[PDB]
Amino acid sequence: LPEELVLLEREQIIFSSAGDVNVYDLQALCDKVGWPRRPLTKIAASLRNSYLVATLHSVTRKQLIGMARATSDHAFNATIWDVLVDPSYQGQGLGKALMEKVIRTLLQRDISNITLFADNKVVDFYKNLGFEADPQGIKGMFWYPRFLEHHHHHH
Repeated sequence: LPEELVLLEREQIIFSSAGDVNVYDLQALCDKVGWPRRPLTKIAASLRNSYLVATLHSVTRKQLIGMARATSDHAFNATIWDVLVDPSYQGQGLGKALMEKVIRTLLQRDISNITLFADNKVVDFYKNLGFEADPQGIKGMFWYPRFLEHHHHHH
């Protein structure tokens, strides 16, 4: 699996794990899925400290249409925090295609333990991709979590 590769040419859809995400493009994408804005420098900080930043662009000249972002200890563990596809391109299997490339990239980097936190409405989506909730009764826990109006997975 290389770093950049055409997923389909309907317009091209390009996958990359290079991590070149412009914070203003990302802000606009998060706007489309209803996220409250946050300091651009803290978004930039979260990006440079994310081991895997994977993008989908529409190339007709580039437009960011999807992103997956994971932290990792670069050795054993990764957590995929955000998976976002532009609502204009949802229903086309792009979230699934992005996730397959994300998983393959992490395995190629020899990351063995790949995790995520799925809101109730995408649990089945990730189950179909091979994710398993609560293996052996292990629980994902949060320290005093706030109520979340917004979701981190859009496909």
